Amino acid sequence: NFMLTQPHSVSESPGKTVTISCTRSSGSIASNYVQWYQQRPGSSPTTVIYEDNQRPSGVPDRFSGSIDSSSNSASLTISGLKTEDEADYYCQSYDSSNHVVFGGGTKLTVL
Amino acid sequence: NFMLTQPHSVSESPGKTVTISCTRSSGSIASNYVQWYQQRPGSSPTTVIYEDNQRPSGVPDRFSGSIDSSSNSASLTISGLKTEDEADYYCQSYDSSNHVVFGGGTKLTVL
Repeated sequence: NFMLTQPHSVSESPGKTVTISCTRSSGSIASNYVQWYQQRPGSSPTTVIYEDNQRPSGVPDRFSGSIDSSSNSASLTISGLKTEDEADYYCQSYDSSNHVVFGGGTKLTVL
Repeated sequence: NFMLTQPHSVSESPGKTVTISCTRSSGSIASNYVQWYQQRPGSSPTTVIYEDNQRPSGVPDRFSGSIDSSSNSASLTISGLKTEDEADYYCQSYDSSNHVVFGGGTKLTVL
């Protein structure tokens, strides 16, 4: 089993690009699919990325997911930052028993 | 695919028992495992229940999960309510493609 650590908080200006990453302590980041959730206060977690890099329908292409197995991490990239992008972001994967593992979340502040 | 609806908000007195449920629109609630997350502000979602009714280690036995296929719903029960139980609660399951489905969340208020 393992854990996924992300920075608790990032901030960038509108129009800019920002990266948030998730490091896996254990085993390898590629062994299991990593998902990315956007969450606003009072709101449920929303899929921005599934299966490492897939954007569900309706999620802007400013959001991309990457896996770098050399650092054992997943990254969420937001290019062309909007103010509406300000929220919490959570990576999430699964362990060998299909138990869900969440990161700590990263508060994105838009300057 | 499907959705999971929960009440947005419940409130009960300390010492009391409270139930929060999750109804599946689609297919049957038993076809996929339902999980329950507790979440506090600024905090990541924490497993209180996995696999319908399993409590991970360290989660008090005041928390139980049930599946009632007759109403196509999962329920989270908290008996002996504490004030520390005040938080948001999310059910979560999977669709046929293993995509994650979250409920809307239920804010538990402890009176």
